[PDB]
Amino acid sequence: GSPIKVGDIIPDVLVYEDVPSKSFPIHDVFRGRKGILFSVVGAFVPGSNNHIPEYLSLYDKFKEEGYHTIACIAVNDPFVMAAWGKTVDPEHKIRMLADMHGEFTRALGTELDSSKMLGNNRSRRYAMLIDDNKIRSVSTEPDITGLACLLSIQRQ
Amino acid sequence: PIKVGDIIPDVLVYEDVPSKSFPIHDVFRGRKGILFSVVGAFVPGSNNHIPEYLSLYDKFKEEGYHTIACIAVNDPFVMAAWGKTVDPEHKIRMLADMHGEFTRALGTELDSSKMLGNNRSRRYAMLIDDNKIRSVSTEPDITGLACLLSIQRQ
Repeated sequence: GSPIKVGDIIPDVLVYEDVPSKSFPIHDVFRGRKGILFSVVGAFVPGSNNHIPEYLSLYDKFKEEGYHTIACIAVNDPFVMAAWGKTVDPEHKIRMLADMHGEFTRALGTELDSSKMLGNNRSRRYAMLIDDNKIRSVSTEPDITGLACLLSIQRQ
Repeated sequence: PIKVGDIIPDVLVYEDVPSKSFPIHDVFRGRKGILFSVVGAFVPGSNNHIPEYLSLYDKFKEEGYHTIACIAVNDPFVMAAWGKTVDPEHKIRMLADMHGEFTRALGTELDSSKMLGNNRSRRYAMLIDDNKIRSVSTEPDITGLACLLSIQRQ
């Protein structure tokens, strides 16, 4: 995947949620609306819950601006992803998207060289603002906090 | 496939964190134990039998089978977190065959890439004595009770 860029349409690939039989194009999540898409290296991987608490705390602020649709994506199977999501987000404010084959991550160009540590290649951390499947803003470490996310929204 | 009397594959597995790895032979060296697989942490069915093993744990110990290990093709962070939810007292060793190396060597790989992203392990339960297989069982004979009965047939 080439360097991501504002104005680009996100890769139109299938992701999974809850169970392997429930898959759908990621475009379904952001079609006709604004939202936030951010990644973690993996469910239960240290660091994966570093930012979720701030996203959750800012939910009504995101919602004020039409960004109540928030999705977390990781290269995991959906059983693991869903179980993890319930532990970090009991009110289910965040859609937990399992990029199970790493297809979205590869298409986006955000593969991590993590096979030695985790068995396969996971995603690097990013956070993006999306509008009808187009990228409005892109951030990477260290600008991947909840706050970082809100300020970008407000600049609009 | 796997046969009684064969030695289990001498490969690394992981436990808790990626930096904690060891030959799986360390788990059963010089002792009796139980090794059983699940398709994955949090996969439906993966907690069908753990409650049975835990209920029979003291009986297994009376029989000299103190070492009980669950193995899955998962990273160790996920495996350990899952283990804590199904076995909070940590009676069972939770082994992460993260690369699927043990599973492939044993010949128990499942064609599961479309359902789960990669190839996982078929379900089995084995009795081990100093890394030698003394009994092997596959579905549906992978309950706690089946394990106890296998032990008592030894």
